[PDB]
Amino acid sequence: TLTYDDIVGTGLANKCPTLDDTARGAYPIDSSQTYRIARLCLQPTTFLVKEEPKNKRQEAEFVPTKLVTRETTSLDQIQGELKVNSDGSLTFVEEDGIDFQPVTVQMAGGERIPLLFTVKNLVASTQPNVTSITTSTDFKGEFNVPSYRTANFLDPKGRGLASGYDSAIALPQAKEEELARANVKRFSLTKGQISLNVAKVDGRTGEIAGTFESEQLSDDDMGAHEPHEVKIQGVFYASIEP
Amino acid sequence: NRRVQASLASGATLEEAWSAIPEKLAFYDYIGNNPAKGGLFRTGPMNKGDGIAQAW
Amino acid sequence: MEVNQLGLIATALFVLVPSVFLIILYVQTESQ
Amino acid sequence: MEVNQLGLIATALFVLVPSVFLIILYVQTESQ
Amino acid sequence: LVNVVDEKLGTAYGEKIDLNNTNIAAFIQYRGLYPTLAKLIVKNAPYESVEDVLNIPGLTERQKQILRENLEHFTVTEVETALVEGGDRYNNGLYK
Amino acid sequence: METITYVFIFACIIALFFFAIFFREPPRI
Amino acid sequence: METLKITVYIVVTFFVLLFVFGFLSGDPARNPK
Amino acid sequence: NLWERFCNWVTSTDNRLYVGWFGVIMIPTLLAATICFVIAFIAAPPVDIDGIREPVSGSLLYGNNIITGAVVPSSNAIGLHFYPIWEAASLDEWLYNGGPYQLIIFHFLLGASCYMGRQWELSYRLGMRPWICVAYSAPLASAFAVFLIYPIGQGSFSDGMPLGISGTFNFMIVFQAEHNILMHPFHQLGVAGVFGGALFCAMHGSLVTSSLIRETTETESANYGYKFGQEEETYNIVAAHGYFGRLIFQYASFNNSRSLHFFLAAWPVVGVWFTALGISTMAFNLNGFNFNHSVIDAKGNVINTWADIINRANLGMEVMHERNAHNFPLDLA
Amino acid sequence: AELTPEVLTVPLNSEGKTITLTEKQYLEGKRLFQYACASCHVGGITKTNPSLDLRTETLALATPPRDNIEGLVDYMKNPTTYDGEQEIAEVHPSLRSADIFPKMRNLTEKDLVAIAGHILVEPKILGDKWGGGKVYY
Ligand code: CLA
Ligand code: CLA
Ligand code: CLA
Ligand code: CLA
Ligand SMILES: CC(C)=CCC/C(C)=C/CC/C(C)=C/CC/C(C)=C/CC/C(C)=C/CC/C(C)=C/CC/C(C)=C/CC/C(C)=C/CC/C(C)=C/CC1=CC(=O)C(C)=C(C)C1=O
Ligand SMILES: CCCCCCCCCCCCCCCC(=O)OC[C@H](CO[C@@H]1O[C@H](CS(=O)(=O)O)[C@@H](O)[C@H](O)[C@H]1O)OC(=O)CCCCCCCCCCCCCCC
Ligand SMILES: CCCCCCCCCCCCCCCC(=O)OC[C@H](COP(=O)(O)OC[C@@H](O)CO)OC(=O)CCCCCCCCCCCCCCC
Ligand code: HEC
Ligand SMILES: CC1=C(/C=C/C(C)=C/C=C/C(C)=C/C=C/C=C(C)/C=C/C=C(C)/C=C/C2=C(C)CCCC2(C)C)C(C)(C)CCC1
Ligand code: OEX
Ligand SMILES: [Cl-]
Ligand SMILES: [Cl-]
Repeated sequence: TLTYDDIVGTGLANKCPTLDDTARGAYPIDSSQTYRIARLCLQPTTFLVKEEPKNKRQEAEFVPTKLVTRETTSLDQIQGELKVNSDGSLTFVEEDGIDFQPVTVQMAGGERIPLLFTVKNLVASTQPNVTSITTSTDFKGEFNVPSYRTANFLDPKGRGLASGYDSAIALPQAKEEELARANVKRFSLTKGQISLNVAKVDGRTGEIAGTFESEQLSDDDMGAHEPHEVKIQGVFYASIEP
Repeated sequence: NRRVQASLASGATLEEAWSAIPEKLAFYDYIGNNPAKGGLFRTGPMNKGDGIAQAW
Repeated sequence: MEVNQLGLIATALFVLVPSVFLIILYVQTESQ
Repeated sequence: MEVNQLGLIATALFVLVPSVFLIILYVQTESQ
Repeated sequence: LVNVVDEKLGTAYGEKIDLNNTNIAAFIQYRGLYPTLAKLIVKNAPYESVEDVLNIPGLTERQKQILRENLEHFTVTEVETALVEGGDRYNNGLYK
Repeated sequence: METITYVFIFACIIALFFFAIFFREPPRI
Repeated sequence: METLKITVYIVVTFFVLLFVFGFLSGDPARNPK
Repeated sequence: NLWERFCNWVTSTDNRLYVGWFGVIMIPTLLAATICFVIAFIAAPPVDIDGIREPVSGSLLYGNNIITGAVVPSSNAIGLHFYPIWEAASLDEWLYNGGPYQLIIFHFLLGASCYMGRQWELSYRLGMRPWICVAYSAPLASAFAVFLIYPIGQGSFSDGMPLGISGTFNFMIVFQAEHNILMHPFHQLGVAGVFGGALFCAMHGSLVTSSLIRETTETESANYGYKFGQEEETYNIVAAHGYFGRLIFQYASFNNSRSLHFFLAAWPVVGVWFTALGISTMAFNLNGFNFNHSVIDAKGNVINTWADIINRANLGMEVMHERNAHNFPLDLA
Repeated sequence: AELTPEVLTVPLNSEGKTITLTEKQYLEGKRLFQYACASCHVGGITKTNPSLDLRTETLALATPPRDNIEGLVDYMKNPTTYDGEQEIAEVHPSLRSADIFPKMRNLTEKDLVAIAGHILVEPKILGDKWGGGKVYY
């Protein structure tokens, strides 16, 4: 068993728990019981940002980016209710935990894309009739993506939503109709999509693991500009408890 | 025109044939990219003249 | 008139740089 | 950055004119 | 482009304690609301009406009548995302 | 163009250092 | 990056060794008198 | 006897610029810090100094001039952690987190420390007295205070003085709001050291120039009255002392040139030594005098002084500095 | 302006009864407040919980009422939350927990009255400065 002093500064603290190759079993789901997820963990390994196309109007592609905010990207200790609904399908309802991480990635050209990698208020369901969580079980649902900055955040000129100025004080007699998008701050709240694909199951412990893929929007700088389409891939780990 | 006629021969509509033409190819067929249309004291890039090409 | 904004410095440097060159050579010729 | 259009020419003359004045004085001294 | 926070000051939120948005620290301005009932109110938020605060599970008859004595100081507007996110209801970043 | 101006002046100063050191007026006793 | 780290480490060591061995090479004797 | 040839050239007194063994370390480090500084000051991307994902632009190509330009300190997320290039996954990450800052100041502090030692070395090779380096310790300690010692006490290189003109001012203003450096007797000794230094510099300069013995005419510079390496002194200290001794009183003037010049070295060096230690001691939060609400009337009302007005100004910097970096009411880090 | 007896006159209980403190008594309550309270309660605020201050208006709306000597002395013996729903002597200095808060050991009954008085007298002198914060510095 490893301790904190064995892990500190190594980067393993940002790594989700894994299961060995011999964990391809199945965890039975009994409709008579109540189930929960005691620990959900999401570790991103790749960040894709959709290029904003020229004017070609043909399919826009997701380009690879480079992480510059280091090993601070993993979600963990996410717990929630695992309900067995009428048609046998399972559904996870996210409740609490470290369900968000601010992440900044850099695109080719030098452009930096800050984003709030999150799964807040996630409601992910499975196909009907899931007697057991197998290595082919998929979880698909939606989550809420709140603003990157909260309401108290102040820009370099002291403007903000719940605080700060409401104009460009450095330009006392400038027409404010042009700077309206920069003077008036807006709090964003968009929806995200994610698919959790199970590949490993330990039926004795209730531990599952696999890969996930989420699609969300990046930072809009409190309405200052248009966000980007971001795709996040990686692995996940979850433990089921009755 | 050869690429369009070949498309019409394969059984494509007029809207389909011209849509199969690459924007990069049509852009070459524009006198604004002709190097013999400038001026001695018309300085800078070509985008300073006709502008930055956005779409066909 | 909307003229070339770099036209001013280009004209000024076009005058100053070679003119100074000749002034430098002349003054140091008289002092010999 | 939307800077002053005279910033370039004012800075260029501020360097060139008095520095030229010095260069001229120097060359006519070594020639003496 | 309108500042929703400023715009919400023009509603009942700017007059009374909004049970769906107002920071928990405002419950101190009245007797016997902080921090017990204050925690309960925010936790069970939002409410479609002010009187819905009386149907919180686990309330004693003493607690119910304290809430009744302060219904006139309470109000309910639409939940504002900018006031409820980031756990601002428990800590809006304002101290002294 | 502002950058070019700033760098140009800085470059001239460094150049001036080189001439004021290695091509100075030699002090004689 | 590993290549860079090794390179700098070798470079630093080289110069530090020059400093130590240099001053150990009878430095007090190196004076006009 | 081959390594001996290298040692002789290193310690050679016939080089245009003295190398020396201190220089063996000084030259590479200073070149490293300088080259990185020039590049970063011009073309470096924004840096998240406060470690709150709020990058601060410091280079010319990113919208700065000479006055506003700076090399931005490393991230607060880093703290006192050693952050070389090979500790980053990429140069992009390294630049985002304020990598160049640590690389420069560390090579610089090393180079500068060797510079001081290099001063002793040449003086030993020439048969001089070796205390000129001791005088250079005064500004070197000052650099160590704002680049190394203060970040240590505070726990982050993000609270180090930025490599820029405006960034320097930012360092001074935030410092006053947290340490009240103005009301600290060590900065006050520093002010007395640099004001007095400038005074005495102007003073010594004027008195010697005034007592210059006529060797030239009116149609030529007075400087040509002195020849390099001449046996005779170019001025008359007797006349100079006669003047300054009557400007005040004779016993307030120096008749000893060695004693006078020593004072010229002692006063600003000692003064800067204290203001260096000022930053170094305030790094561990031993702050300036606090006389807020010190004067109280009979009833109990606070009778404000000039100190309370200074406090109001300090409050203004405090509540505004790093407007997004604080989540708790007390500013400790 | 002086420290008049009417300024030093503070409410005793919750039914109108009052008491006029002496000047030395106030100076004692000031010294004892700096001794065992100032660490968290400088200027009438609360560093470890800025939501609650030592303002008379705030103390009055507390449960039980703390805008009197009888109320404050009881709080210094058995402190509770603002609604008095639970006892917090385990995390707040008091006679009940003077074992874990050693500075409350040598505090006599007389010492508690002086401290309670100073808490009531000070806002009558400083006004909104008491419990105001850095805004009123
Ligand atoms: C072989 C040389 C050459 C060529 C073919 C180009 C070509 C180009 N340059 Mg480049 N450039 C060059 C050298 C060259 N450059 C050099 C040496 C420099 C360093 C100073 C630059 C600096 C430079 C910049 C800064 C820029 C370009 C740009 C350009 C583009 C536009 C040029 C333009 O409008 O010119 C205009 C040409 C003229 C107006 C003709 C000048 C004719 C002179 C004045 C005649 C002089 C007559 C003489 C005084 C009389 C003698 C009399 C006798 C009795 C002695 C083009 C791609 C531009 C661009 O698009 O950048 C993205 C741009 O911004 N160039
Ligand atoms: C004079 C040579 C010199 C010196 C002293 C330094 C010193 C430094 N460089 Mg620099 N550097 C140099 C040349 C030098 N550099 C050159 C020429 C280049 C161009 C290739 C670079 C390129 C470079 C880069 C790219 C980086 C540095 C960085 C560093 C730092 C970490 C180096 C390290 O980990 O060393 C490890 C070395 C050792 C452990 C030495 C082992 C052997 C000795 C003998 C052990 C005993 C040492 C002990 C102190 C006693 C010494 C003797 C005496 C004083 C008592 C440090 C401030 C890094 C930095 O700034 O990070 C923030 C960084 O990223 N340097
Ligand atoms: C009106 C002029 C004036 C005067 C008299 C002073 C005087 C003083 N200033 Mg102030 N100051 C002034 C203007 C002045 N300042 C202005 C305009 C500014 C800018 C806004 C400042 C900014 C400033 C700062 C930032 C600081 C001071 C400080 C000081 C002290 C030390 C100064 C020093 O050592 O200077 C250098 C000069 C000398 C060393 C020469 C000798 C000076 C002394 C004082 C002469 C004493 C004469 C003596 C009484 C005569 C005896 C006669 C007989 C019995 C023998 C001193 C109390 C410092 C302080 O607060 O210290 C506690 C400090 O930190 N000043
Ligand atoms: C009248 C007003 C006044 C005055 C006279 C001073 C005077 C002083 N202040 Mg104070 N200060 C003031 C107002 C004032 N202050 C106010 C109002 C505030 C509040 C905003 C402050 C806040 C403040 C702070 C926070 C600090 C000072 C410091 C200082 C000192 C600065 C000089 C120094 O450190 O030299 C020392 C010399 C150096 C630092 C230079 C080192 C150079 C190295 C060795 C080499 C560099 C080489 C270079 C990179 C390349 C050269 C190239 C070339 C060879 C070609 C000095 C004692 C500083 C101090 O005491 O530092 C110790 C300091 O940190 N002041
Ligand atoms: C209306 C009426 C009544 C009219 C009547 C007028 C009347 C008759 C008056 C007579 C009565 C009378 C005397 C009244 C005066 C009353 C009175 C007390 C006035 C005083 C006013 C006053 C306080 C003035 C200030 C005093 C003052 C200037 C003190 C200065 C102290 C001081 C800073 C000393 C430092 C000096 C010092 C250390 C110098 C060394 C440093 C240095 C760089 C020196 C440079 C240097 C020095 C050399 O030495 C030489 C050699 C050379 C080379 C050289 O580099
Ligand atoms: C109750 C407390 C009791 C005290 C407790 C301790 C307090 C501290 C005591 C410190 C005593 C220091 C004695 C120093 C002697 C000395 O330095 O001699 C060196 C020379 C010798 O003088 C020269 O001396 C010569 C004689 S001799 O050879 O030196 O003996 C002579 O020939 C010549 O004319 C003469 O000028 O002294 C001088 O030149 C006079 C001016 C020197 C001023 C002092 C040095 C600088 C002080 C700090 C300045 C900055 C501080 C402020 C910064 C803002
Ligand atoms: C002819 C004087 C011109 C002075 C102009 C500057 C005045 C500054 C304000 C007063 C300063 C007071 C201190 C004087 C100090 C003092 O006492 O001076 C005295 C000195 C004369 O002294 P002496 O003749 O005794 O000198 C003897 C010689 O041997 C020198 O040591 O006068 C000058 O040096 C004049 C040159 C000043 C040059 C200053 C820099 C000018 C830069 C101009 C840049 C222009 C750019 C244009 C761009 C388009
Ligand atoms: C730091 C451990 C503290 C010290 C020392 C003292 N107090 Fe305090 N007090 C502290 C907190 C965090 C709080 C608020 C928490 C809560 O739920 O009550 C308080 C509160 C009070 C109150 C109540 C104020 C009100 O509005 O009702 C009183 C009357 C009070 N404290 C008194 C008091 C005295 C007299 C102290 C010195 C013996 C003292 N406190 C010290 C934290 C701390
Ligand atoms: C063309 C072009 C351009 C530019 C121009 C310019 C601006 C130029 C400049 C140039 C320059 C302006 C250059 C300069 C140079 C300098 C130098 C080259 C110097 C050097 C020096 C040295 C090398 C020295 C060193 C040293 C030593 C040796 C030791 C001691 C120290 C010292 C430092 C002294 C533009 C952008 C328009 C556009 C593009 C094209
Ligand atoms: O980072 Mn730069 O300045 Ca040192 O104090 Mn705390 O932290 Mn932030 O506030 Mn104030
Ligand atoms: Cl700041
Ligand atoms: Cl904080």
